[PDB]
Amino acid sequence: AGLLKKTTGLVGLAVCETPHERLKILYTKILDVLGQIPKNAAYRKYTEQITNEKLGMVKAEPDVKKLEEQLQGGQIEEVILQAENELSLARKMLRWKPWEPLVEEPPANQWKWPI
Amino acid sequence: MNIMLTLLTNVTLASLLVLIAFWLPQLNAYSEKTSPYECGFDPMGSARLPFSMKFFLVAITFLLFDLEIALLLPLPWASQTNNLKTMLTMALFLLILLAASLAYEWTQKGLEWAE
Amino acid sequence: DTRPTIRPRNDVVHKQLSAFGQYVAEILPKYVQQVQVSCFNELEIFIHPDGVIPVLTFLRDHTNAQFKSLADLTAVDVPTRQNRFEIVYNLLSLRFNSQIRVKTYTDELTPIESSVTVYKAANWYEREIWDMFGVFFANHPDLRRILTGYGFEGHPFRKDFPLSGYVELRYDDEVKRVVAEPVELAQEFRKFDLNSPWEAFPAYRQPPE
Amino acid sequence: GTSVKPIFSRDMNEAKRRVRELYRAWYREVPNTVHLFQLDISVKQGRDKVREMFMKNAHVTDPRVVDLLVIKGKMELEETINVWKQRTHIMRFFHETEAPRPTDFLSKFYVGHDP
Amino acid sequence: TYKFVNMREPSMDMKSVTDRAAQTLLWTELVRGLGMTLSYLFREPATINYPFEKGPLSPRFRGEHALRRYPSGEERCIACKLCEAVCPAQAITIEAEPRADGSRRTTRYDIDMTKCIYCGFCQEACPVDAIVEGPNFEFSTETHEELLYNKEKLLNNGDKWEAEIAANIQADYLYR
Amino acid sequence: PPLTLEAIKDRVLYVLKLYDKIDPEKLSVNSHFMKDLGLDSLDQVEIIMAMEDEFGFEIPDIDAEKLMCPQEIVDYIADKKDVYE
Amino acid sequence: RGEYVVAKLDDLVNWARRSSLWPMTFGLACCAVEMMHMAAPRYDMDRFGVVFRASPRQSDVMIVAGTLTNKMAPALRKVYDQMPEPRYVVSMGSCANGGGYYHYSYSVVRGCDRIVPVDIYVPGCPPTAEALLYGILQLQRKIKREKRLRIWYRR
Ligand code: SF4
Ligand code: SF4
Ligand code: SF4
Repeated sequence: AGLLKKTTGLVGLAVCETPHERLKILYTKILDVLGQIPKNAAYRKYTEQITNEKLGMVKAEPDVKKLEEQLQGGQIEEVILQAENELSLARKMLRWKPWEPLVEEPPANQWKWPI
Repeated sequence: MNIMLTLLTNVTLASLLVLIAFWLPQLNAYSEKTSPYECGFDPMGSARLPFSMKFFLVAITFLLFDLEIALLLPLPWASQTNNLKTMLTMALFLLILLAASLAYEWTQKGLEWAE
Repeated sequence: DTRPTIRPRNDVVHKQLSAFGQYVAEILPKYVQQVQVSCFNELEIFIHPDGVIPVLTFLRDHTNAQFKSLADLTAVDVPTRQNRFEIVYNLLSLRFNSQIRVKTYTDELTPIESSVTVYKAANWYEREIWDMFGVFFANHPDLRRILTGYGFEGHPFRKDFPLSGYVELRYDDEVKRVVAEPVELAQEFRKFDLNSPWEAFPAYRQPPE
Repeated sequence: GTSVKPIFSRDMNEAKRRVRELYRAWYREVPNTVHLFQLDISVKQGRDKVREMFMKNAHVTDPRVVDLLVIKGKMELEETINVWKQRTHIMRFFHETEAPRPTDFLSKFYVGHDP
Repeated sequence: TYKFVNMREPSMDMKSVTDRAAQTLLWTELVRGLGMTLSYLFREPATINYPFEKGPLSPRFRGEHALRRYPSGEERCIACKLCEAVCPAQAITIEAEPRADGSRRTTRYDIDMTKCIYCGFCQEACPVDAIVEGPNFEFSTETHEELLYNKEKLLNNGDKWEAEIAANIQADYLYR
Repeated sequence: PPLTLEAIKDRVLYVLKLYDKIDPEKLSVNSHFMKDLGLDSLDQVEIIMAMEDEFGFEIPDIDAEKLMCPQEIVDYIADKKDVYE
Repeated sequence: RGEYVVAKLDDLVNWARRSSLWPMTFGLACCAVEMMHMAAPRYDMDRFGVVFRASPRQSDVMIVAGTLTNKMAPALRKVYDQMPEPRYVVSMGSCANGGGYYHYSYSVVRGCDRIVPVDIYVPGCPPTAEALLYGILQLQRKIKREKRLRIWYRR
């Protein structure tokens, strides 16, 4: 499945010796939080599409290096790092919740910048 | 005689150089030329409040270690004895405790400078 | 080539940017008012001021955006609008090799949620915006003047603030201290009205009112 | 149109409240500020200059505006407390070097075309 | 294409550790630093004996300004104010008026040499090569007012550095 | 020694004496600064400061708002510093 | 003669002054970079006796190199007032002379003159490191023509 890399190169990004399960558990938590999102939101369908590809993607390939190459996300440690961000984004997305229509149409000439 | 004449001449020479230092160059001074220097902008008020440094522990061990060097100073005349075995054992003994004190001082934070 | 002087134009980048512009527009219809891709392949997102934090957070954290570097945060002062200030965000995505522009609007008396939470780089950029223009930002940690001198009056970059300023400086010997006086220029700044009265670009001909 | 979200204060009452302790925070340290910066001026003319600056900003009748001067005065207090303004910046409030501009119409007519 | 600048792991064999230990105790990299300072001591200093040996310049050098005149003698400036219009720092002030003989020149052509940025934009804008930046750069003065050149001082410069400015533009006009 | 309401009375009217823009004649126990002695809100802040520094302890803003007369200062200091008599 | 004795003595002091100028670097803007090139071995400011020394208590001349911003203007005066005062000020570049490029700004004083008395003015933007060497050489000439003792003898 690939030898344990001595370092990730990036400072602070510690090497994850067990990255496969970490990706699987976080991705399941992604679809978990997306459950609290009603269907109508474009955020739900898009994020589910991204994660569902990724979830069936991490489980298929057992090797780390083929996973990193095919994921197109750099080192594996970045993938858990970004998947964590997607988790926090979806959680705080639930608060603001931008499915609602535009809060206020701007003034007539706020945009349109020839002076 | 000889030693005190040399001591006298040095302090008179130094004091004369001060006297010509503060009197030969005449002064055109004011209250802004006597202001304390703080790399330009106004000082916030300091230079006499408690300025606590960190090497106090090793500063005071120097005083302890300086007493060790006082104890082992008479070694040049100690070698001119008829019982060097006892002199050698005791001379190394003081060095051992001097090394031992440093080693134990080292192990328990000691030489490390407080943050 | 038939255009040795005209800068070449990329359509693939235009299509990719346009597709992403629609993507962000559908994701957060609550703040995204209008989106446009300029002729030289640059994307601008026009959000409502309340969406300053949510929109930036999405661009920073979404797996398909990953815009994780605030290049700069500036505003353009346009007095002719009701909200003269126009705060502009510039973000760069290292993973996807693209840059985005997020712009809001704000009048004189309105606080904007400081983006220090999302981008810690904004912290110092926020002080410049307040100092130069006067836009106050709520929840900012240490909002204070950054560039102008201590006890400075007004906001310089505002279009209604004169270029030479209102006050000059001088060492006054009577008080033995550098003092401030009303400005008195030895030579006034000769303003040059050099705008040709003939239309330049018919493409941007604003329709008559 | 007639309604816009506020800065800190919801009406004039709490806006006036935030002015009072700002004046409180400005009253107390004036003798301390005078001591800190070696002010030539005594304490007394320091206190009313704070009073006069607070007085000239009296016609304001908008909660959002009053918040802006309140926070702006807070920075001015902050700049003065942690020796960010020097003597020259403090003396800037006392317009000393400039001659008094007369207010009668006759004097203005005598000196220039100033309306 | 990237390269890892600092990813060297020292060897742990008995040879390498002793060399590092020998380097530590017997200061070697410090001696190598010392040994090379000695090398520069015996080298050739690059100092030029100012002012007997002035530095090397180029014909494009921008220094003190000057108004030149035609070989006939009449000035080149016809007061088109291009130099004043393009001056980034607005250091140029020009006032023109019909001369007695007809063809009219400036009555006031002042350059503020403490406001000038020496960008050379004036000499490019000039359609008659009237205002140029001469080769001189040693016109430092004791008083601020002496810097504020007017038409007379600039015209004097044109009649002083003409033997040099003529050659410089003679060598550089083809590039422009 | 203990503290009594008279003690508050004398020191309160003491500290109002030093106030420059006060009049010792019309100054009374019932004197209303807005009404009787003609001050402003910024003025009223000064006395309640002169109150707290001379009394020592700190009096917040919430009570400095509606407290207006030397009665109110003496009554309110009494409960804060436990003067029940 | 008394005048002759005061004449030689003045020359000795003036020689000791002009042969040792210790600038207190006020490196502000791009004018400072060119001044360091004067310290670079190409021109070797040190060789003229003039060597860079910090701590204005131990410096003779100020070399104002760069724009003088209104915010820092008190700092310029304070570091000027703290020099043991056989003292001179050299202004480098158009900005320090009279404002230069930023003469019309809201936060740049139109010349360092308004804060401190100014000796020889060095024009340029930036003045080349050779031009500054000429400026420092001009100050040495100015120090040479100082009649401090002669004036005292004729007071
Ligand atoms: S070189 Fe000087 S005078 Fe000529 S355009 Fe530039 S700033 Fe103006
Ligand atoms: S550009 Fe040349 S010709 Fe035109 S006004 Fe200037 S100096 Fe005269
Ligand atoms: S004069 Fe020119 S080089 Fe010198 S500080 Fe100003 S802009 Fe920079």
